[PDB]
Amino acid sequence: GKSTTLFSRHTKAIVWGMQTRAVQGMLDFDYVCSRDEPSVAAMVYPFTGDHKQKFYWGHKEILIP
Amino acid sequence: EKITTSKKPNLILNVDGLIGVAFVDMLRNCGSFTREEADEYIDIGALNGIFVLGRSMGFIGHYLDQKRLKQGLYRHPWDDISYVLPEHM
Repeated sequence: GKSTTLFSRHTKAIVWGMQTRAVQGMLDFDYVCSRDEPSVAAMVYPFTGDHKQKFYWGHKEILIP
Repeated sequence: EKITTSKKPNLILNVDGLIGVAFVDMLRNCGSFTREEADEYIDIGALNGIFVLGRSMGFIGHYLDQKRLKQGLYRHPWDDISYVLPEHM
């Protein structure tokens, strides 16, 4: 079954790839739309191990694996 | 120190000052050193060695931390350098 409500205010994603600029823009969008959590939970890049990237939730800094 | 803190409020003995004076105090003021043995260890530089063997712990701690947080290469971006090369040599 194909859904009819694709996105929501609780939609969580995994972005595939090293796209710090675009995921920075997406977390910027999650902040400016007054959301509670980031839309991005994790990133998947096969050429690098598991670490944490720092991001801006407004002024505060968070870590995304 | 009592004289200098009247000049400015900050002006306190550093820990890099206090270990120097307290270690010369230890050397030439406890036993076991004459004043040509205690002053020879100061003229040679055995007070460099205290700071070096201390700061090796913090350096290896920084090394293990930078490996464990798994950070890649640092590059020092070009808006911190301000190249000042001559005109045409």
